[PDB]
Amino acid sequence: GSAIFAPYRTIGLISPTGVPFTSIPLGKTTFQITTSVGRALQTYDLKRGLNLVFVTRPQTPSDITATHAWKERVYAAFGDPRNGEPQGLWVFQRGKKVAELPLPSDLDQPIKQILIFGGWIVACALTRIEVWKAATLEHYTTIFPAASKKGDNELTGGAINMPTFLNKIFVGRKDGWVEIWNVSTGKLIYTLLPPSPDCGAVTCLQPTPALSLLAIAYSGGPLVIQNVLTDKTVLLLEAGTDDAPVTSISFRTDGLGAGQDGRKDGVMATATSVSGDVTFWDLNKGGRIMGVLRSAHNPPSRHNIVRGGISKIEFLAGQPVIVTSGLDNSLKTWIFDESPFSPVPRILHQRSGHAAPVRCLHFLPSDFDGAEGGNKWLLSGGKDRSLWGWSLRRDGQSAELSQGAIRKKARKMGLLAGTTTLEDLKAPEITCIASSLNRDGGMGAIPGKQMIWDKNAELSGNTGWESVVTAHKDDPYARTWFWGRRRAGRWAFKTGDGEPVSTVAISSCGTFALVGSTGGSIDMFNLQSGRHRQRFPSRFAPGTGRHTNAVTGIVVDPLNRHVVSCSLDGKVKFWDFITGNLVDEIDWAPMTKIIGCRYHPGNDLIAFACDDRSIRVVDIETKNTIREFWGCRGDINDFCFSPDGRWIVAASQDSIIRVWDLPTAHLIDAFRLEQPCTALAFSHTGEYLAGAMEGSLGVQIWTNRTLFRHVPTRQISESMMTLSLVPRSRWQTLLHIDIIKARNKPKEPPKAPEKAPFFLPPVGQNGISSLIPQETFTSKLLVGGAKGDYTDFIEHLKALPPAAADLELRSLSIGNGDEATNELLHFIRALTSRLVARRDYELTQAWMTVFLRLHFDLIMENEELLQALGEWREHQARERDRLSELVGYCGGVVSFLRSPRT
Amino acid sequence: KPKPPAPTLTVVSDVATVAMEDAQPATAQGVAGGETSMIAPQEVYAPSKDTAEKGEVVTKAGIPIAKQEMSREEKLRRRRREKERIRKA
Amino acid sequence: MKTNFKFSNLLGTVYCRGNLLFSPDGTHLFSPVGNRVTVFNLVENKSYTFPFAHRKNISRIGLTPQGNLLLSIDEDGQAILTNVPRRVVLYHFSFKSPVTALAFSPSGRHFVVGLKRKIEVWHVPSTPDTNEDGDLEFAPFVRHHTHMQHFDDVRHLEWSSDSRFFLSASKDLTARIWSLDTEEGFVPTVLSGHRQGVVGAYFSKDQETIYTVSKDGAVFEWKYVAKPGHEDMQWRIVNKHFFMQNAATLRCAAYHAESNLLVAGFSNGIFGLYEMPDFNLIHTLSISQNEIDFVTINKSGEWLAFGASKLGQLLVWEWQSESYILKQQGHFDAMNSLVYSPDGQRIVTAADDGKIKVWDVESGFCIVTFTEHTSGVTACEFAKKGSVLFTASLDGSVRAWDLIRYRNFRTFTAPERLSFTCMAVDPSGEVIAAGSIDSFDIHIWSVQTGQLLDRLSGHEGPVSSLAFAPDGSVLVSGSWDRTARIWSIFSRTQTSEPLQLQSDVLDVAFRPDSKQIAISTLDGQLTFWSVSEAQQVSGVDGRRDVSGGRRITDRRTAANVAGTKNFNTIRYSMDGTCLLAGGNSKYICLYSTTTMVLLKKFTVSVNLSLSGTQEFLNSKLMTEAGPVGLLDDQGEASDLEDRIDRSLPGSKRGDPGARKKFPEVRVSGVAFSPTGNSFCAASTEGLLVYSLDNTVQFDPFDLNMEITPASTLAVLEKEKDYLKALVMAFRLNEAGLITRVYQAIPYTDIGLVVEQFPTVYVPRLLRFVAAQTEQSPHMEFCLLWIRALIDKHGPWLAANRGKVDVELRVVARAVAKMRDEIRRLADENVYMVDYLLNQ
Amino acid sequence: TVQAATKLIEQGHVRVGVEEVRDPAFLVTRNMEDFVTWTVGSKIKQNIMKYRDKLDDF
Amino acid sequence: SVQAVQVFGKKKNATAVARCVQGKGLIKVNGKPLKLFAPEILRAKLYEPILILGTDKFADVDIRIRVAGGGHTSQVYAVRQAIAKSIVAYYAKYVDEHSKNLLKQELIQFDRSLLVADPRRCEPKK
Repeated sequence: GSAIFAPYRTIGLISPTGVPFTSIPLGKTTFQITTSVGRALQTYDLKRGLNLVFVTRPQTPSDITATHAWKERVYAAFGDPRNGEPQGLWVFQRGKKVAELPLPSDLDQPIKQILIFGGWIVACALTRIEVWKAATLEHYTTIFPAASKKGDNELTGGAINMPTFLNKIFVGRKDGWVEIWNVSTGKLIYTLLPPSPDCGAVTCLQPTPALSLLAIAYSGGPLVIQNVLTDKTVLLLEAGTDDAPVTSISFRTDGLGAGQDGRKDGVMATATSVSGDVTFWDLNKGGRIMGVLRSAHNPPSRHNIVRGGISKIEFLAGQPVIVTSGLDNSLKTWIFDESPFSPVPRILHQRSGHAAPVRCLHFLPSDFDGAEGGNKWLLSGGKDRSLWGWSLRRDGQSAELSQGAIRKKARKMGLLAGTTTLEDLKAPEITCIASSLNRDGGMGAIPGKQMIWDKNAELSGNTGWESVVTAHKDDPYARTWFWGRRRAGRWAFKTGDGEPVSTVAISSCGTFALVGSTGGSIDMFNLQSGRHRQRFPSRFAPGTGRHTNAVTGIVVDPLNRHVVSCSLDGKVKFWDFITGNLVDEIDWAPMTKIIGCRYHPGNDLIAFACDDRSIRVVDIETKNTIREFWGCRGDINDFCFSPDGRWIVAASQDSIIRVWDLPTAHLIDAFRLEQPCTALAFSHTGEYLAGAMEGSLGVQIWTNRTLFRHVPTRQISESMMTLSLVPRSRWQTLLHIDIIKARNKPKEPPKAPEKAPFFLPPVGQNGISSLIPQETFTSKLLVGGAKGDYTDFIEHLKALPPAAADLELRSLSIGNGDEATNELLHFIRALTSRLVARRDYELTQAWMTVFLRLHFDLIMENEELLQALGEWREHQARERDRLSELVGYCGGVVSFLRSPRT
Repeated sequence: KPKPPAPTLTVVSDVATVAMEDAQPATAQGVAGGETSMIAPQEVYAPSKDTAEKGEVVTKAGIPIAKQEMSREEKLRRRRREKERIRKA
Repeated sequence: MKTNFKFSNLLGTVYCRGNLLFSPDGTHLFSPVGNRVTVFNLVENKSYTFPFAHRKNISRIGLTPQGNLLLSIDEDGQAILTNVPRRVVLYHFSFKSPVTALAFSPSGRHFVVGLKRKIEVWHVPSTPDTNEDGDLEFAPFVRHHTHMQHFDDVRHLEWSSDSRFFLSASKDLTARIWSLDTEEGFVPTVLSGHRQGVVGAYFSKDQETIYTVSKDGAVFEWKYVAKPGHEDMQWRIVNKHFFMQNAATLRCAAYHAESNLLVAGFSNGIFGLYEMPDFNLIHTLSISQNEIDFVTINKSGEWLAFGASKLGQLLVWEWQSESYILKQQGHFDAMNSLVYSPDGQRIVTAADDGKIKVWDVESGFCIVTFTEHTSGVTACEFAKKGSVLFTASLDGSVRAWDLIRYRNFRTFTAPERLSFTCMAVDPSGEVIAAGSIDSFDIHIWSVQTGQLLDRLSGHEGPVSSLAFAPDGSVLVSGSWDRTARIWSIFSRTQTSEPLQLQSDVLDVAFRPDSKQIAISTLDGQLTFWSVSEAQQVSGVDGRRDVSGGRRITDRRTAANVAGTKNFNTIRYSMDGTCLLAGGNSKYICLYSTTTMVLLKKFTVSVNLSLSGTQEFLNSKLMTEAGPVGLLDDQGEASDLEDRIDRSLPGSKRGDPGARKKFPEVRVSGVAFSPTGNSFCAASTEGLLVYSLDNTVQFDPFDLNMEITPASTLAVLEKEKDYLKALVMAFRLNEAGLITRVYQAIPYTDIGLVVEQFPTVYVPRLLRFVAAQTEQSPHMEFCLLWIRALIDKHGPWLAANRGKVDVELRVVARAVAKMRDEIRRLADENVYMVDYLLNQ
Repeated sequence: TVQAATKLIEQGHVRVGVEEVRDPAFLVTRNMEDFVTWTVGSKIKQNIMKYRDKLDDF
Repeated sequence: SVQAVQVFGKKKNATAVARCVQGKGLIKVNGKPLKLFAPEILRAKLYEPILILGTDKFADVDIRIRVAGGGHTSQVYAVRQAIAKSIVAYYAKYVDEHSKNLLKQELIQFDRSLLVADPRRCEPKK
């Protein structure tokens, strides 16, 4: 593990895996939709949008491969033991593990699906069914289907129950057989054979809303619906191509929706895994088709990077809505309209994410001190050409910054039916992003609708213009985005050199957007008017400072004084802002080749990542490098600062993330990942670090453990008169405790009754206050005077409340008439010892002040302690002459130097 | 328009300023602050003719000088100064 | 200077609506102030404020009986729990209903919470502070049970002493007893029979008698005795007795079970405490005129803490000594103005309640409340001397207080009756100028004479802002005739040079080195003029930078709202390099006066119970009858004094009726600290003190590559080159390392180090030794440091005097602390000892 | 008319002195009747200046 | 639809209306060009805002000025005030506020009377 960063949650991830979701009806108004993160499950509610209700903890040690949702509990089976990984089945409830299932010892197979009914939970693994009893959660028996060939034993499809059939599961085989198994006595009771046996493998099977009719879907293409006690085919439908087998089927249990009028029942939706379109059948006359909803999710392509397919279809119980979940990190629910007849439905809810790995990350700058803070909005640019704004606070308020009517354009083109793709209809993949919400206008940024990426300023100045500037992969324009409206901005700035953009930056004031080409040219644009203002260099010698190679990492000072711009080949150049001329260069040309830079405002420090696998931190004010870091064994993928400035975190291509303490110039931690990290972004306050991995779609949030618990990690790795500590308040009211209690008495007295309660009940620790520290102050003082050291009595008297201190200083007495039995002489000698030792000057003077104030008569009439007062006066006079000369000299000379002209 | 100003008198005591302070566990002043007695020495005692002795007078300087030890020239000059104040009024 | 301002403590209000708490030790008092929670340390006079901020006002505070975890509930049930030793925000979690009761278990493992009818007992989450190998979970709270066996609002929840049962006191007149787990001889019984609903049901020490205190003023005992026909016993009632507070209903009662005493606070503000099991009235008194809202008791039992919500009115009462521990009052009106003291230890604010009060910056308590004004107090000001305070107000009088004797030695009025709204005073302290809205003349009195010097005139409108120049030569007035005036009064010719502007002048401020002046107009623009040659040298158009708005009752978009687009008050830094500007809006701007850019913008409040804190209100809160925070909901109140609307129609500036539902956000006064490194602003929520964050941020000065803390301690301990080590530590700028080397070099080599020290690091060193004198117990060491510094670099500081004024001021107040704290005592002791030795 | 005046001070064009007034019940005394006027960026003020042909756009 | 900004300029009794629209770069005073309308020595007072701001700011605008009243000197001061305030108001409304602030800063750094007319009241030494 690590010593700093502890894992929190993979955000931006709703349905990335082949594991289908599971829907459970809550009551008469809600549905819980439970999908699989891959290491956890997410349950959303349907009436409340699709906002996240529960996510499952703790993270399971392997990948979840099956799920089901019974009454409250969610059963999740994980682990494919054929490659290393441990396996199990866990019962969660409200996102916490409440039970575990005892798997059998001889289970060396992945576990494909779970099915709960009667009092039995049933797990179809691959060629084997393990059945538990649910009331006690105990193992019952194990169903072993048998075959003559090696292939035909495989239990593809699954098992399902018919609703009014007692204790019977219906399994599908790799051969065309659907075998009924009585799960009480573990007995094969019937088998039903495929019709026209060219169709080979049972791909799925689903119970109809009719009684004892099952819908079997074969790999050769046919859907049959069959009486499973008569073994007689009710309908036969050529529902699939031999290359596109029907994989998920679901029936509408509403009671209407077919027959070209919408008032007849019998609708079935179906989907294949190789397509992204669902198909609706009216089963009434012969089972005709009525509509095909095309491109409900992304169609999967083996050549493309964007994932796709449809993992599951589910009509909800007795409702028009259909919940479909695809492999392209997306969950949609569609609804059939009532009053016009819609053969295909219209979308009502949708959540989505990136359909590809995340390329770049950027935590948004802090809303100045507001409720957003620095740590709410992440901005993730993916490899599927989309820029998402994730919210770490609630996972339902995250939405894609829209580039226009992309789905309307793709439907008015032929991009949804079957030329380019819907991803190719967008701007190219995002290289880097930089944003500043000093002029983000919120929702009303520029009222009305504006053009997008064009290639009136009183209203822009009143409300607010663009906020995010974005350098894309191989395009010469650097696009701009409204942030507060969540849409694409109205400008698109060309480089000037014509070469594609390499880096981009925005000013701290939110006005200027600086683009930097891969050819060398750096241009500055005003974002309100979208106009080219200053070119670097304009047209050392003025007019000639142009880079010879690509420009990676420009950044602007927050005072708008300098812009520091970094070449690929070699040098770093500080330009003047308003002039556009070169001020100062630093050349690491023959030895480095800098691949990036990060800047820390509020610290005036720049960190450059070079191609020698090193990070050089330079102070921009003194223009010399101050810290070089040599730790990487691969190219630096992404690196970032801490908001304190005290660390710099770098994720290299070797899949090790290293943290460097910048004041100590040392390593702190270096933790190894399972996959190399592609992007890092620390939040603008110190809790969250976010890493976008390689291969994983959706980012990984780590917390910062040092903010909560102190970690002692500094391990460089490779693989005189003094005062006291006593509070001023305590001793300064010991010196003044008469008038302070006199002001603390109320003006009118409390109205105590005539029959007043004598002997009030005792409060405090044993009759006295609870502030007096528990184990005879006179015994302390006299044994300290019998010995030489009064340190015990002084360290006891220091830690007293002022009322008890005035009490133990008023209760001193002469007593018997000996020198060893009186407290006054020993108190004076104790203060004399403290004046000799030079330890507690202010407390000694305060104690002596109140002591002389309330004991002057005895010390005036007695002569046995005037010698002690004389010795105290000798030491006090020496120390006060020295200290009063000191403090009077400093006070008078400082008062002179503050105003020497009178 | 606020109100016509009508005379209001406030009776201050001889307690310290930490009696005018609000109720809190300890004072905000130091140890030097807290002995300031909220009325000046001019209100504790001011030498004047109404609080002088019988034989003596007090001057404008606040110093008791007796009429017996005062000479004739200083008596004449003090009569002239009091008559000058009476003429001014 | 470095403009890196985080949020330090809130100040100026001591209590708002919510629950009060004590520490388990008994010293710290946790009180909610709007949407934050202050901690008042009472054993040493200190205070701080937790760094969180709720979106609405605090409803509840709970505290784990170990002491470490605090759990604060806002309205609408959003909860934040936080670690009190390391003041850091730990978890956010939303109870979906408004929490109306909350109680942690004394074992520490559970906490129960009453959302209106529900009763949920939750587990207390495992925290990174308590586990060794642990981290933040996602959803840390695990619900244990929910009980809806109940019919109305759950008003109170009280655990047992063995933490196995708890009591829920209700609004449906029935207290109930619940368990944690299923016990053997228990049924979850109800305790019926009251008249106006239970305020609180409490256990005894040996959990046999349980007491119920109801709203009508009656407390009943409940015992498990047999039914009167005699296995068969019933929780029935043994005796009942009544508080005879005549025309009031009790609002909050508490019960200390270890010492057996019950305190009850009533609607007429007179609380009473009673030794309960025989019911002897210990005493009773009237702490407040309005009412008492929340009572808590010490764990020791010797202190009580009361809070009234309608005013500030937080007070701790020590009952056996019969005296207040503290009796504190926040402003219950709009804070009109504020000024720091020229020392910088205490600030003084003046509100429209009629009172002015002097808060101490440390410990957060008001130390004196001057109450001679009979109307709302406008601007208050100090002199250069810092001992005299001059305050103007709408009752027509500029009063003049002396802060070493606490009495107004002067009061000034105009002969025709005016109502002064702004004032300035010469830094000599001898001339007061003041200006009003009724007449356009600007009045000038003398402090040492008392009578009116002059009525200056030349303004064609009411004069809005006055400022005397800090050297003392020039008054500047700014008025709604779109004009400003450079009045030269003190010369033999009395002259007036006008500065013609574009709109009405709202604020006037000087640079400390007096050559420059910034005047803020009604367009929203700041104009930086020169005072010698009266020409504008600089300007900021700052409408967009401050425009954050859309109140309720505002039918414009927040971008089109005019009125929250100007700067009502502006103040220079004590450096003189950065303005700070605040108006009737959510944002405080911090401008640079040379480079003319906005360095940093702040947001005063996240609090959504105030009105103008977000510029885009959501359409969920708009019904078909206007917004949802606009319907008059006074009629759904149980109490008549809450139902009565004694409000006047159309009263913007204060009325004693003061409906005050959803008040606006406005910054009515800002001030920088004279010691530097802080400013503060009087909002409507309180008095927010912002300060620089230097300990939580690495920021080197001019660093090399071979300079680490290891190398600094190496050249300290091995090489023993003290000047090199100290310059390296000040160059690294890490306060722990600087403290380590500063204490490590010896007091005979102080002189050599200071003689060879650099003058670029001299002012940072002076500020550091001033802080070390004011904080560390190494007083003679730091005074030798200060003496060597001023004796070596004497002529340089006196030659500069403007670049080093704040360093000299903080050194001066450090030696003022050491001059007033120890040497007066030493001198008085040696003279008393000399007299007693001379008999 | 008083109807148009209540509409204009609900839309917020009218300040009294230096502060904008959104409440149509604010009792204007005899010496604040000399200070009630339009707000800063008022479209009604631009309409009056455009009628009088003194529309200064600065 | 059209970009048009009307700005006034003032002196003792000489007033100037300047309407600034989107154009090719001409400046006309009373229908005659700016290089014609003045006394021959006060044209350097007229060309002051153009030479402060540079000609690149005036490359896009067309300004039409009418003057009435005053004498030659008062009319020249009114024309230069109308020119300066007119280009600042056009850059306020139709291009960026940063350019408006830059133009205002350059003009105020030269002479404040190009933007704010200061009338001569009567207040001698009382």
